[PDB]
Amino acid sequence: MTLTRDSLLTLEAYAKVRRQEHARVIAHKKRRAVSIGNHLRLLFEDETTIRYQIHEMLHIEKIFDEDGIQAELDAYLPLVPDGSNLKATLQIEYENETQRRAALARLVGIEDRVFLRVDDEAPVYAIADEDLERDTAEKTSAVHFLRFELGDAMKAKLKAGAPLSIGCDHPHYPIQAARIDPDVAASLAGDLD
Amino acid sequence: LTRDSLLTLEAYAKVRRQEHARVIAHKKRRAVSIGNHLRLLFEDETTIRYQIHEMLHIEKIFDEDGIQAELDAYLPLVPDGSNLKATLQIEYENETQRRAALARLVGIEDRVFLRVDDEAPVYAIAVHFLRFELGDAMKAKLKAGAPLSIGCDHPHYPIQAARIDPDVAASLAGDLD
Ligand SMILES: [Cl-]
Repeated sequence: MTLTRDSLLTLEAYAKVRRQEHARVIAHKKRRAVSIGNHLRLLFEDETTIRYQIHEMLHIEKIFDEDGIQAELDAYLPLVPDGSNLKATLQIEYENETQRRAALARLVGIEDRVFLRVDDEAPVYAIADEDLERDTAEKTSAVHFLRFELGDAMKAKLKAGAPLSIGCDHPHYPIQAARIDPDVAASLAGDLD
Repeated sequence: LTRDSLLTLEAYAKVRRQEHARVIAHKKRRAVSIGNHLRLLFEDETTIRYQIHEMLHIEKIFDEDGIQAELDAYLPLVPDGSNLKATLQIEYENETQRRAALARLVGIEDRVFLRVDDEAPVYAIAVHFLRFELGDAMKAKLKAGAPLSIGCDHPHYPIQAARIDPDVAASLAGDLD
């Protein structure tokens, strides 16, 4: 997939199905979500997850003009897998403002230290926040957009059902590479061409 | 806000619950919204002292260099006598939408302006914060209770100047020497 303005429901048509969509997409995300320790969450993004977010943004902001719709499509384009990469939203979650505030400082650069490993191939580190200019990218955020680029040997093994593991080697958030749910890895394999 | 004025970890820990309550109350006279997605907090010695103590507490910092570092980090946010200083937050219904908005909002800080009565607007100058430098005429009018308005003329976030609640404006005037 890519998505275009014609891929989207109007505000009226979405509002009619919104509650049903919240449930449909929650169910879908069971095949797309991974936790990394107690405070990091990754959602691997696909047509379903991205279309929903766009619908949600348009609904809440009440956006129905053509340039405004297009601007949300273009804002969410970073999440679209392209054939050779998995895309994920990383969220850092802490119980309170002071805790979160302290964590975000301590965890600076964590979005660059999350890695995947398909079977025994070389690990692949996320490339984060390429949609943000250098200065914006340097400001911390509880939310990052990640890209994991996979080569041919990794694509073959993943589609063949090999184990997929995720880790982090940030000094303040060391997570030993651990196998992802095979049902989730199977869903991810389908994103790749 | 001096070095000798900070509380030890032990002393702050004793007052922390009460201080939270007191600062939440205080921030009600300091916070201003610009449209639906921008939230400013006008900083003063009360909000900045609270922030320092919170970070010393949470990270358990009791070494001199570390304590002095936290102070150095926040001391720039304390108004200097002829100025107002605010921290800006961008806020959406959830955090993923906020992140999806950030690229469009680049440069928003430079486009936030205040206007004291019918004086010229003052644009913010870009721990990040917004610094609004007031001229003597503006300082006097504000102190004397004139209207204070705030807006934004960023191309992705055009918000017409709106008057700030008079109780908040009164608090801000007290920052001025
Ligand atoms: Cl002050």
